[PDB]
Amino acid sequence: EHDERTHVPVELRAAGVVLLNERGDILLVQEKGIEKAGLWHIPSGAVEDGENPQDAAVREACEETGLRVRPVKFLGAYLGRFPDGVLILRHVWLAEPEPGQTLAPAFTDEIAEASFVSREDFAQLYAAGQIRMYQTKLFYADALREKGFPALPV
Amino acid sequence: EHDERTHVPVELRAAGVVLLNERGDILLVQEKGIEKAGLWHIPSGAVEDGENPQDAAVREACEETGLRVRPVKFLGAYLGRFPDGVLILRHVWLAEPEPGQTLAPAFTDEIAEASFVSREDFAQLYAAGQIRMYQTKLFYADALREKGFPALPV
Repeated sequence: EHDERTHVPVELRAAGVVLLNERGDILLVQEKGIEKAGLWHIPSGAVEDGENPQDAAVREACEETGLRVRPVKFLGAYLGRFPDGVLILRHVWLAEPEPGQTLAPAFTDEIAEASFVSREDFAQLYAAGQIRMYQTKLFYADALREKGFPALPV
Repeated sequence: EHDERTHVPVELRAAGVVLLNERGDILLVQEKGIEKAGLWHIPSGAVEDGENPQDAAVREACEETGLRVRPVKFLGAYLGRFPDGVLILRHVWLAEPEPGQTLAPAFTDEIAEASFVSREDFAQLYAAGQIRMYQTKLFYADALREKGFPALPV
């Protein structure tokens, strides 16, 4: 790695989880509106400057869904750029919920609700253009493979 | 996250580890030349397209140092750009070696050797400009804090 390269500053970092239950259903969060319903995405939030992204993913998951989760394995990170040029690096971990918990979403001006969705219904949501970031499907597929669950309908 | 942003393709991904032993010494790999000795960096290597970065970090660590390591916690990822415009995302995990192992570096045209360096000597190497990527110091400091070890000399 002695080949020279310049630094590309990333101003924002987000961290979230692909949380699967025992049946392979995925936990998703729904936006509050856009007659159209809000789109769905994984539990995720901003990583404070200097804080560990993995810890942030766990914190954000709890804040949005009310569930305490355990990070199991890092799945990946991808880069986006806002119109003003700001870069955001999104991090995703495969996670599992701690036992004996009840889903209790934090309803805000940004979150309408959160819930577990089956593989089959997720496929319908995706085909219907209801998954905000298509990367959710890519990471869900990764998670299913890791946990040994059946692949998404196809 | 309903705010629109474009995708910024990252062509290359690398994964490595900040591997600390029981004393808080860090495992570093030395380049083969540049009368000047090669610089030092963490065990790290290319993530194959499609393969899990965390698994790659573990694989690369073993390939370069001969040590089987266990990923403990994700520390962070940062972005670089080669002169031709290619982006590379480097991933770093805090790792621990499996018990009862002997350091046996893989000597190649790129690696002269690998070894454990103490906090105090690392500080000297850094001040001397012998650490290829300054991010190594940032992540080493992160690792020391995580493991409850004393901070680097200062």
